[PDB]
This record gives sequence, C-alpha cells and structure tokens, in this order.
Amino acid sequence: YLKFEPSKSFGVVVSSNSNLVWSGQAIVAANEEVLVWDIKKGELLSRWRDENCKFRVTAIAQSRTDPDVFAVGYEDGSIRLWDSKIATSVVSFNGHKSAITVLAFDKTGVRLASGSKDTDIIVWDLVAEVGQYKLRGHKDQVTGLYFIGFLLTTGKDSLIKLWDLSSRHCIETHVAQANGECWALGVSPDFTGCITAGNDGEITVWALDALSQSVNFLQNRGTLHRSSKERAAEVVFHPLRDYFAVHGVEKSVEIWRIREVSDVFVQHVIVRTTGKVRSVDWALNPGVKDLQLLVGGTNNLLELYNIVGKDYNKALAVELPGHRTDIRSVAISSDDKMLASAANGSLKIWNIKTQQCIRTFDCGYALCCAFLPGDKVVIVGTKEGELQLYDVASASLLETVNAHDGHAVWALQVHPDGRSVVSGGADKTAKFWDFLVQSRILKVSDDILSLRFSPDARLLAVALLDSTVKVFFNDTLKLYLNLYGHKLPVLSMDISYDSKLIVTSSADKNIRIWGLDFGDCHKALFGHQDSILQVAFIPHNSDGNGHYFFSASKDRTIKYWDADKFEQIQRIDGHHGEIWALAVSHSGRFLVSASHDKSIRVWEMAGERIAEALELGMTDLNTIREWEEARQINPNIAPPQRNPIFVALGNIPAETYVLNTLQKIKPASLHDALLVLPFSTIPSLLTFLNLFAQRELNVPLTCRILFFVLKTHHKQIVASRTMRATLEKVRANLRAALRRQKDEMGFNIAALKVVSMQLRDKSVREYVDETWEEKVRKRAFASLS
Amino acid sequence: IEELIKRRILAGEFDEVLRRRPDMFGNPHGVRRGLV
Amino acid sequence: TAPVAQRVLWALFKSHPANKLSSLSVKGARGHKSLNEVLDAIKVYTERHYKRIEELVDESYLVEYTLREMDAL
RNA sequence: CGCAAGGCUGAAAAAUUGACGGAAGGGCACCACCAGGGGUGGAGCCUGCG
RNA sequence: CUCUGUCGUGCUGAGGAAUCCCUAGUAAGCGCAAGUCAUCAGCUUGCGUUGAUUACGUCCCUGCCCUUUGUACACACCGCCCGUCGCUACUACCGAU
Repeated sequence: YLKFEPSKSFGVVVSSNSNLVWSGQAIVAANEEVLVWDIKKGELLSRWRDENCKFRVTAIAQSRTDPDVFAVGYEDGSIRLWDSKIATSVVSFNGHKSAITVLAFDKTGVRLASGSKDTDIIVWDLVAEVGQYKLRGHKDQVTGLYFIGFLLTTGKDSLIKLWDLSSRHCIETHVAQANGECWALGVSPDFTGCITAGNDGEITVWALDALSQSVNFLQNRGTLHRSSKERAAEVVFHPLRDYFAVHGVEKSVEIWRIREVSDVFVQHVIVRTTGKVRSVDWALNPGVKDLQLLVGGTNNLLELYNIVGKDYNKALAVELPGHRTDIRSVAISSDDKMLASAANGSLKIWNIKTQQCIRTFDCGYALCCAFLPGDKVVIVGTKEGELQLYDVASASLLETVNAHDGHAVWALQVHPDGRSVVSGGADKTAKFWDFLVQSRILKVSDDILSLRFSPDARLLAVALLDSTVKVFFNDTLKLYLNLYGHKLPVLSMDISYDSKLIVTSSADKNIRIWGLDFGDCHKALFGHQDSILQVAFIPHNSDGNGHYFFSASKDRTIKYWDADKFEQIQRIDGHHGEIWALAVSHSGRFLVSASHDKSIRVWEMAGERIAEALELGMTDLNTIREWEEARQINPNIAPPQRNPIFVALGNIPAETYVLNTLQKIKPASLHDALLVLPFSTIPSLLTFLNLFAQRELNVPLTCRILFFVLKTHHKQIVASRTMRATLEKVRANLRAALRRQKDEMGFNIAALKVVSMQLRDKSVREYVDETWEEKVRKRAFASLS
Repeated sequence: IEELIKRRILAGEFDEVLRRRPDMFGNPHGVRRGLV
Repeated sequence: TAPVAQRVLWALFKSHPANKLSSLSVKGARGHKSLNEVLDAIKVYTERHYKRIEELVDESYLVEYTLREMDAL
C-alpha cells in the first residue's frame, strides 16, 4: 500500500501570473515556487518552495533599502516574506479572503501594502507582525498600489483613490475612465506624476503635489493613447532615467520617453517580441550605457532586451529549461534514465536524474510521441496528419511519412516486441507501420481517439468517437468483442500486464474496468469531477501490485486506484492546470505527469451590568475633573489615561457609554434592573441623570428612570443629605431641558396652525356660481365581527 | 417500518390533522381586520 | 429622531415667514406629498410629541416636592 | 382472446423561495434548580425480559 | 382505631455507590370484593378507610419550545439583530479548442 510523493518538478520558467522582479538575476514565478535565474548563464540560482502551501504564487515585490528579503502574494490570500540569502519564509501573513494581486513596499521597508481581488487592501507592519489596519473603498478589485504617509491606489471600477494613513480614510477620489476600467498604474519615482492605463488603450496622466476646505491633490492634466487597443497589463517607470514602458498582454512593449501632455510624452521605441509578454520589468546593469528591459512572456520565456537611449536587439533569452507552449505527450525511456516531452512547436527530451534538458527538436504540432526500443529514435504523430521520426544520439530528423492526409494521429502505440508501430488517426482508418513500411490498415466506423495493445502481443483495442471500444485480435483483425456503456467518447485506455483487465477513461467523467474474458464491466466507478484524460497501469507485478492504475483528469487530479479491491488508494494533488499527459515507469517506481500548468512533475445580569457601567463612568468623571484642574493650573502635558475599553470604543464620553448601556435593555428589564440597583449605586445614577439633562439626550428615558428612582426611594432620599445638592442640580437641569423642548414644540404647532389656515385661505375657491356643492380624509378600518 | 418512515418524510405526506381557521364559514377569504 | 426634527423645524419656522411657507409652490406636490398633507402629518405628530412632554412636565414636579421635603428637614 | 410482455445492460434534483449557525429576549418542565418525601439497590421467593 | 390491665430490649437489627419517581384527598399504611372474548392467579382491576411534611417561587444549573416575518386599529413602548455560503442578473478577467 505504498503511496506517492512529489520528488521532482521542472520544465518551467515564468508562468502566466504577473510581476517579474530584477535584482543580474531575474526573479520570476513558477506556479507555487518562486524561482530565481541568472540571465547570463541559463542555470537557475534557486527555488523558493514551501511544504505547507500548495496554492499558486501571483505577486512578487522587492523590499527597498534591503534586498534579500521579498514579499510574495499567493492565490489563497497569503503573503510570505522570503530571503535570498537563505531560502526560508521568515513571516507569513494570512489576512485576505482571496487572491493577492498587487504588492507595494514603503520607502523605509517597514510597512507593506497588499491589495487583493477580494478588494481589500491591507497594510502590514514588519516589526510587530500584526495586521495594522484595513482600508476599505473600491467597488471591485485593486489593480494598482503605491506609497507616496499617503497611499495612492487604483481599482477596476476605474477609480484612483488617494488614501491617508495617519487617519485611515480616503482623502481624494477621481475617476480615470468614464465607461471603462483603469487597468494599470505607474508612478514617477519622484512622485511628480502618475499615469493610469485604461481599457481602450488610453493612458490618463495625473500630476501630484508634494481637511475642512476643498482638498485638491490629483489633477487630470491630460490623456494619452498608445498604439494597441488592448487591456494594458502594466506601466513601469525607470528608477533612474526618464523612460517608462507600457504593455498589455500582447507581443509589443511600448517604451515612451519623458522630455500639452502629448508634447511631454513621445514614444521612444516599440519592441516586438516573439511571444505574448505578461510582465515587463526594468533592469539597470552596472557599467553599461543602455536600458535592460526584461520581459517575461506568457509563452514560457524570459527575454532581456537592450534599448539604446538617444532600436531593440534580442540580447539575452532563457528558453532551454522549458517547453515554450504546452506539453501534450510524455514518453519515458526503457532504461528510465531520460524522457521525451512532445509539445506544440517542439520536442524536448530531459534527464530524470539531473532534471535538466538534453536535446531539442522542432516539430509542428505534437499529439503523440513514443520512442522505439533501444531508445535511439522517437516517433511523433502530429496534427497535420503526418508521422515524423527523430533520433536522440545524433539529434536529427530521419524520416517523415504522410500517414493520414490532414487528420491528426490521435494514437500511437509501439508493438511490445518492438518491430511495428500503429497510428490511429482523425480519419476512419488506423495504419500499421513495420520497420518504416506500411503493412496492414484497418478501416473502422469513426475517428479513432485512442488505441492500445496487449503486453503479451495478442489483442488490440481501439477506442472510437462513437463512445465505444473495439477489442480486436492482433494476428488477424477480427472483432473479438466490443465494449459499450459510455455516455461520452472514450479518451484513453490501459490494459493489464496479463491482459485480464482493461480500464477505459471517458469524457463522461468516469472510468470502466472490463475483464477481457467476455468483456463484462467489473465496476463502473465515478471518480473525477471532470472528463478523465488518461489512465495507465504499472507494468511490473514484481512488487506485488500490478493491478493498480493511475488516472489523470481535467480537474487537476491524478488518482491511484486498485482494480482488485476496486478502491482509490491515493489522491494526487499538486497540479494547477488540466493535466494532459502522464506516463509511468517501466520499473513503475516513479511516474511523470505533464499539465496545462506547463510543469511536468515526477512522483516517487442587567442590573449588575448597568451598575458596573455606572462605576466605570464614575471613575472616568473623576479622572476628567482632575485633568481639568491640571490643565487649568498649567498647559503642560497631562494625559487623562482613561480605560482601554473607552479608548477601544473610540474615546466616547462616559455619558454616551452609560446612556448606551441604559438604552440597550428592553423596558421591562429596565424596570427590574433599576429596582435591583442598590442605594450605594443610586447617587452615581443621579449624577449621570444630571449629566443627561444638562447635555439633553433621551429626555423621556432620563425622566422615566429618574421618577422611578425617586418613587422607589422616596424616604431614603428625604433622609439623606448629599442628595439635596445633586437633586437640586438635576432639578434645575431637567426643568430647563423640559421647558426648552416644550417651548420649541409649542412654537412648531402654533406655526403649523397659522400656515395651515393661510393655506386654506389660498385654497378656498375662485369662481362664484349657484352651485357651492363643490365645497376630508377617510380610512377603511375593517373589523371581523 | 423505518423505511416507511423515511419514504413518508422524504416524499413528505403526513396524516396529522391541520389547524383550520375557526371562522372559515363566515369569513372564507380570511381578510385582515385593520387598515384596508 | 423627533427632537432633532422638532429643533430643525423650529429653526425653519423662525427663519422663514408664514407667507412664504403658505405660498410654497413646488412642482412635486401631487397626492400624498402635497403641502396640505405634509403639513397635516407634521402637525399631528407634533401634537403627539407635545402631549408626551406636557405629561412629563406635570409628572416632573415630583422633584420640586422632594426638594421641598428635604428643605423641611 | 388481445394489449401490457424485447435488455447502451451486469447489486450496494430544486433555489430571486435553498443549506447551516451565533447573539439577545421570552415562555415552560418533579425527564430542571430549591425544600422535603418515597422506591429500587443488602437476605430469601418467583412472573417476565436478555 | 380507642380505652383498660400483665411483662420488659432478650440471631427473640430498615439496606452502599448510584439511579428513579413524587406537590392535596397527592405520598404512605390498611383491609374487603370481583376475575367481565385482549392481559391477569407467581397476579390483575376495583372499592372503602386513615391521611401528613415540604414547594407552590425562579429560569441561576440541565434542558425543551419560541420570538428577530406575518395574524387588528386606539392609548402606550420599541426602533434598521449578526455570520458562512448557495441561486439569479450583469460586468470585465484567465487560458486551451
């Protein structure tokens, strides 16, 4: 019951996620690991890879005033801080809900602003490891952040927001694009200007200067427009010279110069690249007179261009350690030392033990690859209908044969003896090539999606588009049987080492196990959330497990199954794209899995409540009156130092706090709580009622609990002494408040009577005739009995 | 018996007598006795 | 919010004379939001609030009674 | 008497109305608190249940 | 059961931890009668007699039910309860075919 573990992972330079950094090293993002290359020699320096995390990394930032510390933002919402000296994560920050997308650092590097796709921007302290605060604007996702202190951000709702940081609320907003979306932000390093790139190819230009009045900081000084009308991915400024680079996700990067805003900014140069660039970045090398623009493409490459300031040359490139588009097939050697990977545009064969590429060929499209025994030559069936043949040791192309006319070779299987190969195509036929010379063909009803042989070369099995499988005999091609019951067409199949089992992977999201004597389905087992691409048995039963098989599907999963006990024994995660191909070793000890990820991998009490609030307010009143006496003596520094509950509730007055704790309780509970209150607690309540009536708020509640206090303690008040003083104060204050409120409402009702009579006088009638029958609210009021 | 209970609960049909209005005769529409 | 509505209504009536508020003519005066029904609603709710505060004052003379008893002692 | 009575087959959804909670406030209870009382449980007999 | 006499503690010992039940003609004692198409003589069900202590409060503990929508209108009072997701509509993004 031996499981599988990730041991190796390779075949990848920069992913389609954003944010390349330069340091003469290029620090880019592979899927979950952030890896740093030399650009001069193609050997990577290091990889930063964490065992606790699996989510993909999508934002990189270099700290200023201290390189060899970096901030990476992942897909789950976490941030890690790495070192380039030692490849560990010193601190981790789990603050956001989803998908960190833009990082930013302070000038001093003690403060870190991270804006997500869940639209929160959270700023982080780097000496206390506490989430400082959470700035909250922005209808949808934030696409630009910068530290000006002050913060300047821009979001996908086309708003630039200028936030303060001493008082954590926004000072300014402006709307960059009227009906579009502001997509990128670029700040001048001296904070004089900011240009924001919008959806139409329009670049808006803003000038920056360096509360009760009209505050005006950002000014739309003009609009610019670039050449290509795409959603612009980034705007990067030169840290030293007067240039910037604007690019969308396309094959052009437009470098403009800093000398109307159209007179201020002119395009210096337009750089064409061989692939769609995802993120450009700037590089300045010590001792050169140039501009080292480092582009990182979506098509799996880094390019360093030299731009002459006062044309482009493809100066440096990193393409050897990765396939450039997308791996469609893998086929690993009989000696299991090297493997071949077949991608659209290329063949690249690799060593397992060193995980470094050895040979490279160019083909048009590469559906299916498999080498011939002796591992000297390889076979590739392409989309255009042909079968190409290459060889490893001399690294060349031997032969090419138009197998089918324009119909893609969907299946290639080498004979287990090793003298023939079979190509099943997108035409109806499936052809046999003996070595290569065409020996026998097989015409069948529909397009053959996948065919495989038997390990003892006895029976063949094609798998059509008609959602069916035809198992034939190998010697003469007579129909042995056919397997049915698939709702959607069969994508793959693999049959057992003794030919007593077939697994059959379909597009209806399940795999089937057939017995291959009588072809009875053993058990249809629904095991994947999407259409299962491929299946493979481990070939050797030397280890006692030959009836186990792997299945790889579009839901980013491999699954290790047991066909004897019909049970999933392991679930293999770790791929971030739809896994297209996989293969197992001939020893079966490891397997390779090649994805849409472009990374091929190798696997081995109410009254007591108001009473304590009364006491809190009483201590607050004593501290405030002592602070009044101190500030009356001298204007020296005197802190009141009130309760942390008050400075956490927000420096409210004790009157407001005790009013809220009297307001929260329902009226019957208020009656019971004031009844349960003792006469030691009564005088504090009477002082706070004096405070309410002085600073009038909830006068009916104040009078209600005051008359309840007097009526439930009338004898004790008229026997005590200090109640005379505080009750005289509350009498004067309450009588003034009641007389003020009553006189205001009396003036209101008298004025409403006067204006109502005047409006009646306006309304009465104009004409006079014989019929004064022209000169009332009515309600309905149903009642059941 | 347990499977009978599960079938009735799932495709829920219960034989409890239901609370009827006491004035279904004179007030069959069930109007509300307030503002109209 | 009755006290804050009564206070800014007091400021409104003390600022503008009665003839302006009677000859107030605004294009959005139709049905339930015309000037008659608006001033009627304001007047009747102010009548209720005034009745409440009058009951409160009459009940609030208890404090003068208690202070008179303590003056007697 | 006629139809029912021909096996892509081989046992283990709905939703603008839905899924699950939390906090506050009520009502009730010898399956709760409070005050007491009484069984059973110790010896022997035996119905019954396992 | 009440009253009156004769003798006087003498293998001639009122049930542990737990667990359950009980608030007025109730707990508990006592006998008499019947044997009703199921059950019940190793008992069942009636019937009379004698008849207390202690609660009769509170949601503090353990829970159970329910409000936060409706179901009526005056007085009067209250004053937008909170979270994690789904579903629907629209908007733009990502990358293979």
